[PDB]
Parts: sequence; C-alpha cells; structure tokens
Amino acid sequence: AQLQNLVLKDREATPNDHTFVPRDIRDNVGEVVESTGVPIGESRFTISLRKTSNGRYKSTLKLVVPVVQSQTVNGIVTPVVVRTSYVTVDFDYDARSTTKERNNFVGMIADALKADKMLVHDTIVNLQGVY
Amino acid sequence: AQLQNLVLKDREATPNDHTFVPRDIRDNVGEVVESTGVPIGESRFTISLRKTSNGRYKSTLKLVVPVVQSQTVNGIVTPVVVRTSYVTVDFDYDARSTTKERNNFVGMIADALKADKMLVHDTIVNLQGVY
Amino acid sequence: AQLQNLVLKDREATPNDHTFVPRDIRDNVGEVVESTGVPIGESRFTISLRKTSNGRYKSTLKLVVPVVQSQTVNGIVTPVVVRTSYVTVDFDYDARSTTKERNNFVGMIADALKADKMLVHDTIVNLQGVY
Amino acid sequence: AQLQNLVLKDREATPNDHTFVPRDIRDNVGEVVESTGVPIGESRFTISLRKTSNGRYKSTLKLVVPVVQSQTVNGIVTPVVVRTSYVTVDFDYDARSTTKERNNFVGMIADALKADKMLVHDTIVNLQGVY
Amino acid sequence: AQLQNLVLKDREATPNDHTFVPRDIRDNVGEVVESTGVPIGESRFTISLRKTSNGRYKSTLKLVVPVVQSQTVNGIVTPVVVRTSYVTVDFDYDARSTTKERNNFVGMIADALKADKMLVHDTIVNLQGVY
Amino acid sequence: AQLQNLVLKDREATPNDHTFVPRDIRDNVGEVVESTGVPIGESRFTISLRKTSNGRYKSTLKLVVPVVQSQTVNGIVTPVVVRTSYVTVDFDYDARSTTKERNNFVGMIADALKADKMLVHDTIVNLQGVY
RNA sequence: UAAGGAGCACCUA
RNA sequence: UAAGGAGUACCUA
RNA sequence: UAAGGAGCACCUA
RNA sequence: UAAGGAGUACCUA
Ligand SMILES: [Ca+2]
Ligand SMILES: [Ca+2]
Repeated sequence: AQLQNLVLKDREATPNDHTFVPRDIRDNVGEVVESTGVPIGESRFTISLRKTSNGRYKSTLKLVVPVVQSQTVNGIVTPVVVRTSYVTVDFDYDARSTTKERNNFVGMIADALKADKMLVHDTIVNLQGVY
Repeated sequence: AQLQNLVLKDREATPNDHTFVPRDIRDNVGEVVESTGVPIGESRFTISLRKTSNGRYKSTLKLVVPVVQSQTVNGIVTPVVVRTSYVTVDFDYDARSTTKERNNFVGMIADALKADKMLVHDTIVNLQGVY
Repeated sequence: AQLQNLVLKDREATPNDHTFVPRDIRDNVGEVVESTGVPIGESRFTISLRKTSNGRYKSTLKLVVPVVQSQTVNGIVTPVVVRTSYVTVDFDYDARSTTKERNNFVGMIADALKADKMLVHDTIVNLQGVY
Repeated sequence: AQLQNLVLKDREATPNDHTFVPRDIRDNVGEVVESTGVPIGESRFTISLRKTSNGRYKSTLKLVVPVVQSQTVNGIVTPVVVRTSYVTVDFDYDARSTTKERNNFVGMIADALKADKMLVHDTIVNLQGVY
Repeated sequence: AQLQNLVLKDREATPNDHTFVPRDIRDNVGEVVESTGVPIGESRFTISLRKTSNGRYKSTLKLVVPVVQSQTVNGIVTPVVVRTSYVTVDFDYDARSTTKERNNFVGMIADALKADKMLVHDTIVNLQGVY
Repeated sequence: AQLQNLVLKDREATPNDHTFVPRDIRDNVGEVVESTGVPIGESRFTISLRKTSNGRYKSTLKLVVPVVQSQTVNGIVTPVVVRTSYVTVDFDYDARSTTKERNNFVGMIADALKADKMLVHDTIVNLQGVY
C-alpha cells in the first residue's frame, strides 16, 4: 500500500469524484488530501496500521471534510470553516485471521453503510435515534 | 418502531446475506445480531446516537464478527469461537450540517472501504503498512 | 399511541400544516420533528406519560420552534438560530378520573388557547400583563 | 382594566360553557374562577406573565378542575371535592419574537391538544404510553 | 420484541380480548397495561430478560389483575380495588440452548396451563392440593 | 387434584406428547416425571399449593427439562446432561376470589405464552429484550 | 481527547 | 437460592 | 433548570 | 420481598 491517490465518490445526484492526493506520512500515518491550496478547506483522509503488543492487528481510517465559505471583498478572499464532519473507522483483527475472513468482514461493514440500509442510514445520515 | 432487521452482504464469490435480527437496546445502544438459534458466537452489530453538550451529533456503529468452528470433546460436538474481528465507526457531525452533506460524507468513506481502493484495501485487508 | 406523524396547523392567514414526523423515543419520551435536514432548524415536539409513586398520572408535552436565518455565500449556507420559542404543558390526573372527565378537561384548556379568548390571548400572544 | 371573564367550552355532547369570573390577582398572578355561590371545589384558572432578566418573556397558564359531588352525612348534604385534575402551560418567548410567530406558535400547540390528534390525545386523555 | 400491544384472551363463555397497550420501559422491563378508562384497577403485564454472567438467559413475566367494585360512602361512589391476583412465570435457559429447544419448553409449560390438564388446573384454579 | 399422569404437548412440527407419570408427593408437593427409560435426564414437573395465613392461596409449578447427549471417553459411551432449562410459574390468589376470576386469570397468562403473542414469544423464546 | 488496549459499547493515563 | 412474605420487579432469612 | 413531587402558583435536590 | 443466584422447592442480601 504505497501512498498514492485515492478517489472517493459522493452520493450526489450524479456521483462526483473527490480525489485525495498524497500529502505525507507522519509516524506511520498516511495522509491524503483533497485540496484547493488552502490548508483549512482541505478534506483529509488518513490511514494507519499497527500491531499491538498482545498481537492484535489494528488499523485506523479517519476522514475529515470541512465546509468552508469564502467571503470576497474588492478582490481579497477570506475563507472560514463554518462546520466540519469527521468519521473514524478502526479494525481490530486477530493474528490468526485469514484474508478471506478479513475481507468479508470489511465487505459487510462497508455494505452496512449503503443508503438503503434503513436501520443504519436513518441514524448515520438522518440523525434519528433507535427505538 | 425503529430497531429492525439489517442484512449485510459479504464479499464472497456469490455475496452471501447475513441477516441481523434485533436483539435489544440498552442505554440507547441498539443491538441487532445475526445468529443461529444459539446465543453463542453470534455476529453482533450495534448502533447508537448521542447529541453531545457542545451541540454535536455523533453516532457509533460497531460490528463484531466471531469465527466459529465445531470442536469435538468426547463426541460432545459444540460450536465454539476461535477468534473475533471487530470494527468501529464513529461519525461526528455538526448540528448545522445538512442532509446532503452528511449523506455525501458517508458515501465517501463508504467508498473508501472497497475492493478496488488500493491504498485503503491493502491495509485494512492485507494488513500492509503505508509507505 | 404509537409514535407516528403529527400535523399541527398554525394560525397563518390560510392555515399551514406543519408535519412533525417520528424521530425516536428516548427514555419513554417520544419526539417528533418538523425538519429540513438540519438539526438546529428542527422544531421538535415531545410527549411523555408517567405514573408517579403516589399514584397520580402525569404526562408532558413540549414544543420547541426555533427561528433560523440562513446566510448564503458563493453557494455555502450558514444557518443560525436567531431566537427560539418554547412551551410546556403538564397534565396531572387522579387515578380515579374517568375518561370523560379528563377529556373535557383537555377540551377546556385547549379552548382557552383560542385566539378570541381575550384574557389569555393578550398575554400568551401579546405579552401584556394582567391588571 | 385587564382581568375579565373567560369562558371555556368542554368536549361534552353539546359543548358546555364554563364561565370563569375574576377572583383576584396576587403577585401579578391573575386568577379567575368559575363556580356557584360557594367558594369550594371551584375550578380555577390562573395566568401570569413575567419578564426574566435574561430578557425573555414567559407567561404561565394554570387550570385546576376539581370534581365535586354531594355527600350525605346525617342528612347534612354538602358538596365536596372527590378528586382534582391539573394542567399547567408555560410559554417562553424570545424578546425579539414577532406577534405572528408567537401566534402561530400558540396556534400549533393549541392544535396539538385535540380530539383527533391521535398521537397526543391517546396519551393526555387515554393515558397510554408512546411506542 | 418491540414494546407493542399484547392481546390476551380469557376462559370466558365466549373468550374476551383484554388489550394491554404499552406504558413504558424502565430498566429493560417493558410494561403493557390494559385499562378500563379509569387507571385504577388497570391490569399490568410486565416482561423482562436479563443475561446472567454464567451464560444463562433469564426471563421474567408478571401479570397483575385487580378486581374493582364501587364502594359508596355517604353518597360518594368510588371505584376501589377489593383484591388482586398475581402470577410470575419465570424462565431460565442455558446460553448453549437451541432455539427449538426453548420453544418446545415453553410449548409444554404453556400446555400444562391448559384448562383440561386436570392435574394442574384443579390446583391453580380450584385451589386443591396434590394427593 | 389426585396425583396422576400429566401429558404435555410441545411445539414440534407435529406435536409430541411427553407423558409425566407420578413419582411421589413430598410435603404436599407432587412430582410427575417423564422418563426416557434412563432416569438420568428425566424431565420433572412439580406442583404445590399452600395457603398463607393472610388468606392468600399461593401455588407453584416448576418444570425442568434437561438435554442429554452421549459422551464418549475411551470407548465408554455414557449418556450425560449437557444443559437444562427451568421455569417457575407462580400464582398468588386472594382467598376472596371467585372461581371464575381465577380461571380467567390463568386463561390470560396461559394465552400470553402462546406462540403468536410476539411481544412475549420473542423474549421467552428468541431471547430478545423489550424496546 | 487517545494511529490507547479487551472483549459474556467495557477497563487503563 | 427460597412449595419465604406481601393494598407489589419491591422488603425480610 | 427538573418527562421532580402536592395541592385552602406552593414545598423537596 | 427480590427484572438475586445456581450440574436445583435448595443457599446467599
Ligand atoms: Ca393419590
Ligand atoms: Ca419501541
């Protein structure tokens, strides 16, 4: 897994391609950025993999996408983050797990995010409780 | 009411369907497990949603998928858990975010987990660092 | 009383239908929301019913309707609650009360809210004291 | 001046009119009761309006409706209170709200209390929880 | 097991349907009540399930049905509970049990209550001991 | 209530008849057992009725059904109990109750166990809590 | 808060 | 744990 | 503040 | 009295 581009699609009317491009690796944590050239508007996606002491294999994804409005006056722009959204995924695997297993695992949780998975969607997207 | 079934497809040759049926809700943390008639080694999936004081809505998805095989002790065949895979997801949205934003947001990370997304896959599945 | 939609009409020139739709039940307190997709603009209506220890039957309604202006800049909207209005109703009934009784009770207080009930209206709506 | 009569209709077969006549004002809390010549088991309705320091106007309506029946003790027939029903209403408005807002606001909650509003009625009248 | 309505038939000449509507859930203990119109004498049916630490699932049902009669004191008619009947069914399954096993279990115990099983009926209904 | 045979049907595809023959009566506690041919794993159903001093008739039924499997140790086949399921129904009537009242009571509770009463079934058989 | 660590949404700084 | 106890998932051994 | 609890707008944390 | 606890009408608070 060499640091490279990563292109995520959103759920827009006609899917848009957000293209994060390598920014760097700092302490075994890769960062990829979808940017304009201005650090705060940057939506960043990071990823890491560590083997704990007890021998479990953990890895973490983090995606941060800020919403920023740029006020413009006589030519000078003044960006300001008006709100942000963050999400973190953490896989905890067993040193005896097989690739197939792991894969299916991801597959499942990945699938659980789909828009039609009512139970989930209404919460992660519509912010409704469970009851 | 809210808590209902949930079916996740895995990434097998011909994607299987794991049907999680509701189990309970404790502390506004809904659980829905998918299992055989026995309450052992059942793959659980939970979902919660709290609104912090700061005024941020943040929900949590947690999926546990234990691998079970049958062991034989004096002819006493019993299914048992050999190992477990865990994954947690945490969304933290701003109370001023719009449904679209959130949706696209989910959609993206949703996309990030994925057979083809080299960067990510090779790590959360092949357990290979980033370089 | 299963959590369902609830449609309240306002006193607009030609009555408008605000349609609150189920959000969830948290600790025996149902919430229904008239929403846009953005949590703060949400006008919420909650309702509960508890039997006290001494054997009285209490129930509580709460309605919160925020006024929010959305500033828009080059496409990015920035909602902000500029003021809110809250109201709470609490019924305290006796374990020996009959339905008819209770009903009429509600009927009365309900009627007391009408626009033509001068004594009340001038206060709850025009913020005038009594004298 | 301000405190005057107030007539509330109940939900009987042919809606009756309960005419509350003024009684007194103590602490800027106006009371208007509806009763027969005797000061016992009279249904009282009160209304107040204070302006908190925060700069919020909030008024309070309180209605008490006791059920009275005549008991006979040694031929000494006397009406007595067997049980009482209470209901309190609390409006909290923003000192920058407009007459319309407030009116619509009241109108809505006014609407919420109502024979047909299933959700609410079944609870504040049938005393049934929400699910 | 969504807290919902529970309808129970009795052994009357031509079976009556007592409909217990939900009331609430306190500590993972649902409570459905069947009211007359007057909260007093309302029959309550509660239910709960806890999972011990020894891998045992215990479930508890309680049903309570009071008998009410209007007592008259000096022309004051008042409905009151003269006596109540209680019952507590209580299961204790082993975390290793089949879903089928459990069903049959209940099935049997349930059958035992049947009106014709002379052995139990004469005791739980005719108050005879065994001999 | 002569200690006699008690035949219990189960929920099997095509209902089986488990016949509990008497065993004995110890302290006004009858015990009927259904054996396989081998005393071990025999399911026991006990029943008793005591009259408290406060004029309350209490009755208690207990049913126990073990699951047996032949374990093999060095060519030694031995039938053994791997797990058991227990249940304790328990009535508490008032010495002033009608014979009819009691019947209806049982009737209902008995009905509640029915396989279709989703509320209870999912709990006592599918181990789901309430929510 | 944690690229902290566990597992019948828990415990450690 | 109670074929303990009750104007009740609540106390007593 | 309280889905706290009462009753000739009161009292409890 | 216990939505206490169990290779069980039997112990624990
Ligand atoms: Ca005999
Ligand atoms: Ca529910």
